[PDB]
Amino acid sequence: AGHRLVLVLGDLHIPHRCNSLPAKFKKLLVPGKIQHILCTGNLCTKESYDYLKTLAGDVHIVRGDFDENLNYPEQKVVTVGQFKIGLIHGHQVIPWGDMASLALLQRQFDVDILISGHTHKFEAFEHENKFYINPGSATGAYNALETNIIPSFVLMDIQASTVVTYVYQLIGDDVKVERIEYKKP
Amino acid sequence: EYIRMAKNKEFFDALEEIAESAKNDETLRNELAKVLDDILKTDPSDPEAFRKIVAEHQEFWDEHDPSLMEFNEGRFFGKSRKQYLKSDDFLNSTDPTYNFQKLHQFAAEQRVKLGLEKSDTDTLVAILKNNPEECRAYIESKKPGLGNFSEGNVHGWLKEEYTPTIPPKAINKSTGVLSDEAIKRIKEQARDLLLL
Repeated sequence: AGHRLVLVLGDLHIPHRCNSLPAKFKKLLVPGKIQHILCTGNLCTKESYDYLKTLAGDVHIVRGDFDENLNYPEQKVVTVGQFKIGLIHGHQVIPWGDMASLALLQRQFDVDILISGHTHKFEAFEHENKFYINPGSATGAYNALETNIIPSFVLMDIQASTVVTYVYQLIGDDVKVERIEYKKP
Repeated sequence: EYIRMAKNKEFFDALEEIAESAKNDETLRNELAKVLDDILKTDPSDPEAFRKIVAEHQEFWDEHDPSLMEFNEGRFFGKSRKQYLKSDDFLNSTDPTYNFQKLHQFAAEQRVKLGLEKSDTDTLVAILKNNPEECRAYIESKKPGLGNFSEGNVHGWLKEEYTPTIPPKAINKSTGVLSDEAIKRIKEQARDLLLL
């Protein structure tokens, strides 16, 4: 009641780096709960896109550097509740995940929350009154620098002036969940 | 049936009794709440702190039963009263059935039970609907109603955890404080209250 659930994921790299999502993520990602999906891109094909549509009707997605679909936008700004949320894959920033670069983009887009991908390393942190999310790779695909990556994604629970961010990570045999909270100053 | 000289079982039974009286008496409910809260913040693994906290509520214990804090400091022989209150013959840590862990656990169960008595139907049903881990987290959500169950305030109370589901449910694994058996009995009480 009042809350909105936003799935944040990306960098699946299916099928050229992974054949699928981990069995445990598949099993837990059920339909009829998520309201919006913000995808950082590199799902890579339509097969993954049609899968996301099974999870929620409203799917938003930006272009990753390996995406087959050239129709996805570079970036996207979307308003959910009281939050303006920016979305960009993140290969455009050099060096990858740089805080000065991400900061510049937040101010460029004018967003409360900035979601980006590309590093395959999950992030959630407040910096200078604004919030920054990287869901990581939901498939744990290798990046340009590394294999041995932890599969992960994020669910935001948005209500009023407050966003509760849950990070799901497959570590050993369990999906561990962490909860971080962010209030709009 | 046994032969134990210390007051371990006495305080356990006394707390049982004081709780029955408190079901009517509101002033006593609040006094007993404070007492139990003070026991729960204390580390049972630290025998000195635990003897001290039980010891400092002497006014409260004397009101119910003067025999709890009784020590017959006769002549110049035997132990001193100061020395008695810091010793095993007052309250012993290696008791086979009512050690300080067991009393700390018992006090946790009594604190939830104390606040359950006057709580509303929605609360009692939440106790019934939730599994043990969800239940522990639900008790934390109702603070101070069912006690101050939270990190810092109850010793051994764990950080809340979240189930890997969409969305996550809050859960708490503090079995060392509120055991699965305690929760089962808390549930039994909630049922009895709904049958009144």
